[PDB]
Amino acid sequence: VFSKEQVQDMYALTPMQEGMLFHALLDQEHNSHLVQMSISLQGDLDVGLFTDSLHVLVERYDVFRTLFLYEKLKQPLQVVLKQRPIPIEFYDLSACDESEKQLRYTQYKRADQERTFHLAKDPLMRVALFQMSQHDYQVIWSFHHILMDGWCFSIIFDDLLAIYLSLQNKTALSLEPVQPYSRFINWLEKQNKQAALNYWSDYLEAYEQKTTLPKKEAAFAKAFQPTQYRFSLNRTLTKQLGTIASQNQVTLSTVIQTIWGVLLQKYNAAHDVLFGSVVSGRPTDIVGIDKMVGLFINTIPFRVQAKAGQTFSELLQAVHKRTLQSQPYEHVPLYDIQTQSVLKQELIDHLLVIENYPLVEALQKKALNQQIGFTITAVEMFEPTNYDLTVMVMPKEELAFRFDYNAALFDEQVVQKLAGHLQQIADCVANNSGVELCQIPLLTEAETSQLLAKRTETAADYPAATMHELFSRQAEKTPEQVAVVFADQHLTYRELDEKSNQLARFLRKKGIGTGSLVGTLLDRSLDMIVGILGVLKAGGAFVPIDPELPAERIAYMLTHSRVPLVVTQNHLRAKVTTPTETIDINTAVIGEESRAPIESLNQPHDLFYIIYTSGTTGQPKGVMLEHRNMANLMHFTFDQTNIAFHEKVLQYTTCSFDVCYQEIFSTLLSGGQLYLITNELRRHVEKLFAFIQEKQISILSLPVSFLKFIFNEQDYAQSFPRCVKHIITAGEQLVVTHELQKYLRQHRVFLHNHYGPSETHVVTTCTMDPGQAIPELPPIGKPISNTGIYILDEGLQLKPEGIVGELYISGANVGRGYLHQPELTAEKFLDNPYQPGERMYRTGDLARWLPDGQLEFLGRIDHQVKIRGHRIELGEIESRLLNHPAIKEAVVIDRADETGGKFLCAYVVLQKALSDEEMRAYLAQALPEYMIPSFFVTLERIPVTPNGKTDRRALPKPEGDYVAPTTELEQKLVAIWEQILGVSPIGIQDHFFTLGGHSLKAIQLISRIQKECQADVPLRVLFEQPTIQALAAYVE
Amino acid sequence: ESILVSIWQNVLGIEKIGIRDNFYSLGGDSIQAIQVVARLHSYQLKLETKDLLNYPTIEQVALFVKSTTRKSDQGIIAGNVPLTPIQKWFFGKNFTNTGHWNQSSVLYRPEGFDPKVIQSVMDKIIEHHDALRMVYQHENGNVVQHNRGLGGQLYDFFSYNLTAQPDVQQAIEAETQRLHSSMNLQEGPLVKVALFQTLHGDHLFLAIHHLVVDGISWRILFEDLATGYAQALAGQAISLPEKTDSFQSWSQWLQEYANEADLLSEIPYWESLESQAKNVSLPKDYEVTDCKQKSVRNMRIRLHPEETEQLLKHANQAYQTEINDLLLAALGLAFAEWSKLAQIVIHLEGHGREDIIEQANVARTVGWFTSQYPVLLDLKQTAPLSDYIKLTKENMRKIPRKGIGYDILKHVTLPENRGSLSFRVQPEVTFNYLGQFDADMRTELFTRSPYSGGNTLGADGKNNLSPESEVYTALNITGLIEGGELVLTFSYSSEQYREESIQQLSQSYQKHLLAIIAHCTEKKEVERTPSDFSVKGLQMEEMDDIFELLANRL
Ligand SMILES: *P(=O)(O)OCC(C)(C)[C@@H](O)C(=O)NCCNC(=O)Cc1ccc(C2=C3CC[C@@H](OC(=O)NCCNC(=O)CCNC(=O)[C@H](O)C(C)(C)COP(*)(=O)O)CCC[C@H]3C(C)=NN2)cc1
Ligand SMILES: Nc1ncnc2c1ncn2[C@@H]1O[C@H](COP(=O)(O)O)[C@@H](O)[C@H]1O
Repeated sequence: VFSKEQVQDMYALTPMQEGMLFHALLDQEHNSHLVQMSISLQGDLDVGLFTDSLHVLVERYDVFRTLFLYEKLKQPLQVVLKQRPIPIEFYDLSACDESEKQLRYTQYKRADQERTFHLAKDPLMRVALFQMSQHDYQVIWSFHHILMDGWCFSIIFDDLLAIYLSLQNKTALSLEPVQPYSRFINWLEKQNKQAALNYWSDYLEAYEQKTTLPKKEAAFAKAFQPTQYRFSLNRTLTKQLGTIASQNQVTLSTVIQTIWGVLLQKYNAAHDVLFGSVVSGRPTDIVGIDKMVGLFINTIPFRVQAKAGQTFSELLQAVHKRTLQSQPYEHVPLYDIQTQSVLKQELIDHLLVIENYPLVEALQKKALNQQIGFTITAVEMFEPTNYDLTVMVMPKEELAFRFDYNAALFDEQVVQKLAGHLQQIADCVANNSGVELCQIPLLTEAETSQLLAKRTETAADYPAATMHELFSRQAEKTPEQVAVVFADQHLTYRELDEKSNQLARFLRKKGIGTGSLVGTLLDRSLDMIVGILGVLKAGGAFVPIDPELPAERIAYMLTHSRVPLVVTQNHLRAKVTTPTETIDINTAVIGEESRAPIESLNQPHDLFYIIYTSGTTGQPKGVMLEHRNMANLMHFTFDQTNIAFHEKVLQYTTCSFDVCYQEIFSTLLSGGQLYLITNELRRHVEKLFAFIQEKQISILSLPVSFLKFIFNEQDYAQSFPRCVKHIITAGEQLVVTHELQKYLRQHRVFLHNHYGPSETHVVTTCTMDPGQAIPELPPIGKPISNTGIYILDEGLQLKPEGIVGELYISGANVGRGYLHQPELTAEKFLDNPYQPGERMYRTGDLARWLPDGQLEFLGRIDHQVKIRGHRIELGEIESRLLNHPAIKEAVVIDRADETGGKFLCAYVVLQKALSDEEMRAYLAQALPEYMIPSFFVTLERIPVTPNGKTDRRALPKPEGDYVAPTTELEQKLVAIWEQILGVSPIGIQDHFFTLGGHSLKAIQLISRIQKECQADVPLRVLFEQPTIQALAAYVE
Repeated sequence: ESILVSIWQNVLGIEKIGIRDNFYSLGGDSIQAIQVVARLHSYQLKLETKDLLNYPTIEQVALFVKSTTRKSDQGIIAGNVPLTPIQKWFFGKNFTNTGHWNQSSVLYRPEGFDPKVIQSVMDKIIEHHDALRMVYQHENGNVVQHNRGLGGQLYDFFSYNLTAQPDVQQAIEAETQRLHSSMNLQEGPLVKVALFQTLHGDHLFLAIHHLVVDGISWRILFEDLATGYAQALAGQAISLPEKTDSFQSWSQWLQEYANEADLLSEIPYWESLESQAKNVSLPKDYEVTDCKQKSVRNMRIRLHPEETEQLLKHANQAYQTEINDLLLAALGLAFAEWSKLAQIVIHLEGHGREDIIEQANVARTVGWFTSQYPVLLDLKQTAPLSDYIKLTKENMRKIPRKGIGYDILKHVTLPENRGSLSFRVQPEVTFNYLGQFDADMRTELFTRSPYSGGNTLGADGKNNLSPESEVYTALNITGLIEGGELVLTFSYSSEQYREESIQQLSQSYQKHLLAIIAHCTEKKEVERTPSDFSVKGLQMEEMDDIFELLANRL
């Protein structure tokens, strides 16, 4: 029975015991919180004196007689009892079968690892002795994490052996007074809390984007399965890292931490990465703290940030200084430091731990120092472990690493590769201290050669003839067939050839040719295809212009092109205000030119085709293809596409955009028939689909906005043509709606998705979908014949599969450069660094290799949103909006306030009016609150360029969060919330951590609840549903 | 420094470490630094490893090496001494004839007390302890203290032979009464000494102006006098213990401390006191507003030796009180019966020296450190004696730093800092409990003169305050233990209270003190109260919750 006499003391919990009490209260899938030192002793051991010495050890240390009381208190307490013996079970197995003994022992030992301590009701140690022979004993000694840092066991076992020796030799205890843990508590209360929180809020200040490592899978279940991998660096590489450290004025722990820093950088995009570092937390200010038994070990954020020009030595200095500046404050609990950060939680998700002295070895050396009758012959330890990953490092003779990781979340190949990269970094750093962080490669030869093989595979041999020579060699095959039809008028291939020969013979009289270029401001007509092919046969490059362009833009394009000659219809002659010769394509003299084939007089290597892009330059700039570039595409398109040959293709893309010519040459050189359609008819879907179905068009090509939106125009989408077999699309991150899903699934149309900068060609990768199954965000697929594709970092270094980087494109598709403003060209176009002799174009796109060998697109490098610590795929929010039955067409953009603070917003067009919440809930079904748009704008129409891309410029500026009503019903929790949080009135649907709560105040909350009412609710509830309404499931 | 080089050598293992080689370049870490510092402190040098790491070169860290113990300045010191709070109180109280406000004792030595020996001892005493040299100049009509050097005239000395008079006691009484009038505070010795010869042995009179001495300072002065006389009788060089931090530096550090925000953190407590003390009052038998010391009378009450031993040994344990807590709770009950007031305020003299400046050691420092603070005793709930003693126990523990702060705020903190503090509650009543007399009779080499006269250290001393000085406190209550008995002294002014009312008050005290000693000795258990446990702000409403939860859990 209890009596008040028995309590020695009470205390408030120290921050570490506060954190570990929270942790122990959180989990119940296991409560493995434990350590199980398992020590093998041979020789002679008086179990009676061992028992006595354990009882004297528990009497000596107040921390072993501590119990933690929290059930109803304002604040957790340590209560220390004056007397509290620990269990000492003893099992003499010396009379048991060697076959039984090891089994019985193992069964017990594994059962003990399951026997959870109750932090109040039970003593927080156990000991068990198994006597296995006349001279063989095995000890199991489980204890709770909350009692002490596991390494403290080296002290406790030393005291225990000293006591045992004193009892065996009947000699007075020599032990010094216990350095009482209350001495540290006093120092923690002496220290100024706010000065340290005001330092850690500064340390984390600019932390824009969270660190990651490539987690295999989402948390579909808590299938946690503790797993390990381990490796070590060679003798020489380790002492080389020691030489680097001792030359740079930093610890070896700093070199190891910087190597892991650079690794996390290269594995992310970032120049600024943060991970957990575990520090002893013992403030050197305390007298005798290196003998103080208790709980000190602390987790601090560790941040490595680099400038682009920074040498590794210059990162060493900076991370060293940042470590010294942190040392005064490393006692602050991470639960408060997290509250100082815009990442209010999940600031850290893996640890790097450095331990110069493991407990084994250190313990395994001890009893060798005393003459007692037994020798400790082996030792083991066990520690259930928190994080999904933890990199232990032991600076042994050979610098040894171990990745404790949850193999439910990291594939073994991921970790194996990660250790390969971690050794390759370490070797690069170790050879030159002064290499730039950009110039350190992660990849071993086995990965380098495997990635480069994707250029050498899918090489192909082609005749590489000129594009009009390919037409001529096709036209001789079936000249009598109808090649092109426009309105209700058509040309045969023969007539197209003859008219092109005539026009080319005429145009050569103007001096057009290899040294020359021709402007083709022609509106859509049969004359347009004849015009193009004739200018091609004239051997100069053709420069098309959309009549619908601004006249100022037309005149700019003409004058910047230095074009001498422009081909137009009569009415367009007023458009050419420039001092340039203007040719009527109808001029009857062309009828007098010799209609037989004109000779081929320019070669496949030469310039071919130029169009003007948008960009960051206020001037549009002209990108120019060589004939070899299109010829290379044609042979691939024939060899490796499911597009049928003798087929009817709808031309759609306007001549200002290269997919127009993907239509034209792919149709003609496949011998198909071009169905042209009048300019404005692109505006009349009710007429487009009528034409397509009534003309029974078999092949179409559609901009990405047409796929997103027009298939949600229910009246017309339910009337969509079904004669089509194949669709081509390019230009924007492709999205397939639930409607487009249902249509493709029913009609089994083959959809082809193509990608390319246009500066090579808008096809240089592709994928195609049989309509059997379709991802919501399809990949951009495989590279194509004689195209090399590389994901590089800013150093032009390859980077491993599954990692994002700059999508460099190489091979026969790479254009010559820019027609004018050629000074930009050397920035974008360069030789393939890994293989001179191929041109390469620096696309502004990020991409990632998928393990299956498809290529993933991640949008422009300029638009990596990284809202409030998190990256966001705007296509996911677009997918969710476009799959809402009420939404026909929608866009999402990173807007910003007039201070420059970025925010998400959505621009939406709907079949009905609905409230903001009637879509916001539809997002909250699936999207985290970092990636639901802050505002929704309703529009009549999304702005599109005639190329079909959405335009960020024409959408209106926004006008005018978690905020919630005080829909009170019972204030009881609100009063509890208000009294604990203090900072604000509390909304009934409001979020405890958004209100500024944190892990420990949650236990203060629940402990208040379970006294202010006869109520209880498991702590996980407040993390599953961090709201007052969450407890509606628990009030009754 | 060579020692630090030697530690680096025999900790980092590398030999021949240069004078400015780098700790991290030599392979140090968070552990080699600990090994250096632990090793280094064996030479009594201290160095926080924060400095060893941050200044990782021998030439740069040596600038942060310190001695583990400061050597307090044992030299001769002089000059301006700022008033301490109790000195400022004294000058602000502005007595008539301030040159006669003293403490004293009469020593006796059977075998004689030869003048030259005791003179040489007092000489060394005043050379050693500096504060006994001060003078108080009244410059510009303010006051400033000058600590004099050894410029001669350390103390006045007189010698007499009383054998010509049979009534030696009357002669020595009248002569010591004479000497008390002679403190030239502006210019002269503040220590007066007289030796009276008699056939039965020599008697030695010491008198010292109270501005420079204190009871602890008397214990020091006596045991130093004993060891000095032992040296003089042995003929060895008179050589007193190492001088602790001199009063000048205490005054300086106090003036510096008086403006720290640390002290101001106490300000809401003393405000919460004064804002409740506003209507505190004490009745008088006659309406009068000043008295002279000749009007004061005192009376004594005693407990028996058995009850005194019970109070000293057994009455504490039942509540973990200390002696002061019981005497003061009894004083509360006494006033609760006698005055029938709802509340009363009592002023207590702490010994000062409250470790306020960590580098300050005053264990051997002569001065007037007596620190005065008010306390409010609650009298509303006297019925459960089990709880009244608990309540009084806890209030005595809520006082910060045992009350040294309050008179700094009244006298030394710069008046913008000291907030709303009104300082206009005055010591109508004061209580103090001395130890045993053993500070006087501390040693056998000499003892208290049987002709002690009116010259005691305590407030029962007749001669040491000038008869014309104003009575600054109406009730002065002091306890002491002598003859194995507790003696309580009540001092009152005959013009403010009449004899019957103090006989009432003193019996209503003895009654409740014996009631408390019985009650707390009979209680055989032990109880404890929130101040025992080391939980900040724990309360009766909470400690008995925790002891309920443990009783339910186990
Ligand atoms: P110099 O730098 O050499 O150091 C000086 C010396 C003298 C060497 C001194 O340090 C020493 O004697 N050495 C001690 C041992 N070696 C060291 O140097 C330090 C060290 C300690 C421990 C290990 C090993 C660890 C790490 C310890 C544990 O780490 C861990 O995962 N933390 C405990 C889990 N508890 C938590 O909940 C985490 C902290 N709380 C939080 O903030 C949580 O995020 C909350 C609770 C959720 C916050 O709530 P809400 O607000 O979010 C256990 C992991 C692994 C062990 C093991 C098994 N090996 N060693 C190594 C070195
Ligand atoms: N099919 C596509 N999917 C994703 N992005 C594309 C696609 N086509 C072009 N782009 C991107 O749009 C830009 C080039 O546009 P354009 O040159 O007008 O085709 C580059 O950022 C390309 O990565």
